[PDB]
Amino acid sequence: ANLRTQKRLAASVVGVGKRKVWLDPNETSEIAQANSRNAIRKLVKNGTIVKKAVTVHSKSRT
Amino acid sequence: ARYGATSTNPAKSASARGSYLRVSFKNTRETAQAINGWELTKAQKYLEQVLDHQRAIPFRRFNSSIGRTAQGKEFGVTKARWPAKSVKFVQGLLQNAAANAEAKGLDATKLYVSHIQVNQAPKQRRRTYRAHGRINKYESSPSHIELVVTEKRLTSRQRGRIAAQKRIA
Amino acid sequence: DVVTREYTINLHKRLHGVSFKKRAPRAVKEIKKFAKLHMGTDDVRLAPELNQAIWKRGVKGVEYRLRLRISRKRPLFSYVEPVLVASAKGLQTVVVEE
Amino acid sequence: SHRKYEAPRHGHLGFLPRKRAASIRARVKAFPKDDRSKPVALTSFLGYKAGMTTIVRDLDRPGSKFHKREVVEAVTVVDTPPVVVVGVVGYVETPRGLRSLTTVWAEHLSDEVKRRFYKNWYKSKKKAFTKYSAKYAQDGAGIERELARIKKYASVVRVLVHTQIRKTPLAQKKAHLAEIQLNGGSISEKVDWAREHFEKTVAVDSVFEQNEMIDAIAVTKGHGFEGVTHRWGTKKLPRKTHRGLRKVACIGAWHPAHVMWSVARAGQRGYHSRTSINHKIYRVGKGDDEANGATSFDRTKKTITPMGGFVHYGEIKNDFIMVKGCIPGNRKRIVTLRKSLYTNTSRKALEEVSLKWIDTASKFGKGRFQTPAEKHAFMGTLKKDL
RNA sequence: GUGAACAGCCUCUAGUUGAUAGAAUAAUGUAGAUAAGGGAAGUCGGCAAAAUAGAUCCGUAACUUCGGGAUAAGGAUUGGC
RNA sequence: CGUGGAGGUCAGUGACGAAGCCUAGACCGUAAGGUCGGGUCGAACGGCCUCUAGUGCAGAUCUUGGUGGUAGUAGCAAAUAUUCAAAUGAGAACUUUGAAGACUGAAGUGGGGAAAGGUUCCACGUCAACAGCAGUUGGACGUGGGUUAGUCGAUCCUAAGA
RNA sequence: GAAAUUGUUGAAAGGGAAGGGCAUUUGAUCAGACA
Ligand SMILES: [Cl-]
Ligand SMILES: [Cl-]
Ligand SMILES: [Cl-]
Ligand SMILES: [Cl-]
Ligand SMILES: [Mg+2]
Ligand SMILES: [Mg+2]
Ligand SMILES: [Mg+2]
Ligand SMILES: [Mg+2]
Ligand SMILES: [Mg+2]
Ligand SMILES: [Mg+2]
Ligand SMILES: [Mg+2]
Ligand SMILES: [Mg+2]
Ligand SMILES: [Mg+2]
Ligand SMILES: [Mg+2]
Ligand SMILES: [Mg+2]
Ligand SMILES: [Mg+2]
Ligand SMILES: [Mg+2]
Ligand SMILES: [Mg+2]
Ligand SMILES: [Mg+2]
Ligand SMILES: [Mg+2]
Ligand SMILES: [Mg+2]
Ligand SMILES: [Mg+2]
Ligand SMILES: [Mg+2]
Ligand SMILES: [Mg+2]
Ligand SMILES: [Mg+2]
Ligand SMILES: [Mg+2]
Ligand SMILES: [Mg+2]
Ligand SMILES: [Mg+2]
Ligand SMILES: [Mg+2]
Ligand SMILES: [Mg+2]
Ligand SMILES: [Mg+2]
Ligand SMILES: [Mg+2]
Repeated sequence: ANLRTQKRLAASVVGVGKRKVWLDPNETSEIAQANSRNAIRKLVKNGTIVKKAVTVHSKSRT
Repeated sequence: ARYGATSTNPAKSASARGSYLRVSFKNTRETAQAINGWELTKAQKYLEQVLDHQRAIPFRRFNSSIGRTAQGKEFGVTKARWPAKSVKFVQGLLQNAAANAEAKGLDATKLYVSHIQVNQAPKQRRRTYRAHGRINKYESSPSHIELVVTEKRLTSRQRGRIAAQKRIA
Repeated sequence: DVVTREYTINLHKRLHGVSFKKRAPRAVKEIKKFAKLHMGTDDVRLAPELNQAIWKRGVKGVEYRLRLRISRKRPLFSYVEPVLVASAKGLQTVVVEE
Repeated sequence: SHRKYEAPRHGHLGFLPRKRAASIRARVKAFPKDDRSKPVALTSFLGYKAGMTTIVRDLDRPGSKFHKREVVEAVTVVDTPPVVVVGVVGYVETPRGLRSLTTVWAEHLSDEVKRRFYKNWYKSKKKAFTKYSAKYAQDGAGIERELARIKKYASVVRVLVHTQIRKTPLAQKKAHLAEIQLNGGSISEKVDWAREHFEKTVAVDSVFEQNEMIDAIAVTKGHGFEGVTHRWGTKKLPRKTHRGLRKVACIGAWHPAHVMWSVARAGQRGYHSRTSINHKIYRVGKGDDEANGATSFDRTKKTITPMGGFVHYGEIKNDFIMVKGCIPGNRKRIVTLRKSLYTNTSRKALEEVSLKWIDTASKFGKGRFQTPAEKHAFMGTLKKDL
């Protein structure tokens, strides 16, 4: 499959960069059918697509 | 189709060919000569060993400034290589020829490579860019491959001398 | 046959003098060569968890010793997994019961 | 026009070509002149280089500044297990040079020599010398007849010997076979001596002795392909030089229109046959003797082997020869020790040498202790032992 | 964040992970480096390289268009708690 | 002696094979050349007497086109760096997803525009050619979709000038 | 469907070029008269 377009849509719908988008590798068939933005929103709701946490930049030593 | 010069019975032979194949002509010629005259089963097993770098293809004509290996001792040379792309094209045609022989009804145990020939196909053109804004050619050398598998007065003085000897002993 | 054993591989002497940018990739190929010697299988598969352990300290920070769990499965192939231990020192080859 | 300034030529033209030696075992191309009024004895011996160490001794040299004073010298140790005689060979004189007439072998040969006759010993059926041993199955007519031919016609007699490499820490398992001339006695005496020593061993102390000058023949250490700067010692070109500076600038004049053989060129360095002469023997050790490395002044019980063993070689457990200076070849390499071809009396020979101390510190670093006992006394007790 | 600093060096957001590859480590190269003792003897020529280097304090000549020369030269100090 | 064309003639040769081409096969001539057999081929062509010329090539760093040796050779080495597994496929060092290791380090390898380009934007299908390795991928190939203004610009004003 | 150039098969020669002239040996091949 080719999920390049799904990751681009997921980043825009969620509101983060493509580096913070997680696609479930076990649900490739389901993700491949999500061609619209509404379908992407459903996959975010049920946890098939999730937002990844930001990398910590601690200022404790500062 | 018309093949090259052959001296085998057409009723005991099967043939295969491929045209305009984008594989090196020089590499393919060496590979074709390596199995010329061999049995079909031995040649097929030998080509598989070449892909695994167990045995090498000897280079005899187009071999200037190439490396030398110990695997050339089997064929009495020093320079040999492993042309994987040429081997795969030959393997396909050997498979097709064996299939054609089976359709005819030939005995696969007696099959040996009786004819194999590589010709130069028309070249394909590309460009390369050189220093000071010059253009040179950048071309391939395709091949035509074909092969055939086949089942395995006396004078009076002379007359007098001969007659004379007969009545003596 | 089907057998599982635990090994310790000395990567310190196998990466001696290797370029820094290639040490971690080189350790992957040494492990595949290591498994072929002990199991005789051309097909060697490494778990991604083992890959993380190799690359734990970057491209040039490969640990001196690793404890490996090598299993030969059904013609045959080897599967290499990491063994979670406090230290890899002083351990010898043992057979793991199935 | 003539060169502006005169300098000596770089290199020696008598060692050409600088090519790899034909065999790893260097050839003995000359033997000492035979004296028929002497008992039969060997003229050479085979051994393996182990390493180098340091000794201290008094200097006996009247008129010298360091007369009757201690000096420090470097020595080389050669591991020399006894060799086994396994045959004889006869040579006859011909207007075209010496020619081998016949070869007679011993009845029984060990697996060490038989390995020399194979390239795939683990696959062979070991049929070598099986039919030849049947020559002894009779009363011995075939062997005796061959021995009679050597006595009748041969003018030079040599014996075939091989090393007992299984006694060395080496991993080769394959013995080295070589020919050694026999000097002394008549041709009949040489043949009788060789026959009685079949399957027997000859020790090094029966060939050489203390304070004797010997020659070492071996192949030097190999270094592969080398440039002219280090292969021949030519001057490096200035830093400004384009296209490289480790070169010779001019390799010849316009005429003759050829590169001459006497111009330095890049190529193989090392792995050459060499023959170095005038090496004095400092000690002929015994393998079965404890305190090989002890002297009359040290008296400690220690072997010649340094702490931790000889680097890249191992331990010395057989007879050895200690020779002053350095020897061609590297460690583990087979070397040939040859008796001198002439009587030397330069007052450097004929000088009695008595060792006062032999270094046995570790050669794997900056060793500080001669023996493990000395190390324990200095350091005391460590956590490991308690 | 370090620091005088839009310097150099490390990181977050975001973006890439693209440039034919595999094996081996000869000579000669290109790029980056280190050298005992001597210290320009090298060379057309100190070319190249090395040495000096921030900040605080002390001290600073001939000459001069009195504005400079000047960071002249020449010395000391620097962490952590 | 040979070539293109022209007048006359041989009521000349020819699809039962003209012309051309190939032929270490044969014959004639000192030679330029001429004739025959065999193979290939498919529609026109020749002997003799005369007429006529854009009428004969080994070269001109000749013109155009085609093809070699060099040679599977020089080379495909700037911009720190890749690795494991799964999915897809005839086929994966290079496609997708996940995991890990890295870099640009806000005067960026980030986010927008002006000039210029003109559909390169997006989707589906697809790999002969192109991406100086590869390719299931693509700014490639085939077929379609997409740019919405009273307030953003043009339009209006004048500058050097025309 | 010519030549340069190339593959296969067949024949022959080859000690730092190859090619040529006169003469004959050997191999291969071939016409003419049987009056
Ligand atoms: Cl051009
Ligand atoms: Cl000389
Ligand atoms: Cl170098
Ligand atoms: Cl004529
Ligand atoms: Mg060459
Ligand atoms: Mg080359
Ligand atoms: Mg270019
Ligand atoms: Mg240009
Ligand atoms: Mg220059
Ligand atoms: Mg040492
Ligand atoms: Mg110095
Ligand atoms: Mg000077
Ligand atoms: Mg000078
Ligand atoms: Mg300078
Ligand atoms: Mg015709
Ligand atoms: Mg011809
Ligand atoms: Mg027609
Ligand atoms: Mg003209
Ligand atoms: Mg011409
Ligand atoms: Mg001319
Ligand atoms: Mg020209
Ligand atoms: Mg190359
Ligand atoms: Mg380059
Ligand atoms: Mg790069
Ligand atoms: Mg950087
Ligand atoms: Mg960084
Ligand atoms: Mg696009
Ligand atoms: Mg390509
Ligand atoms: Mg391709
Ligand atoms: Mg298109
Ligand atoms: Mg046609
Ligand atoms: Mg032709």
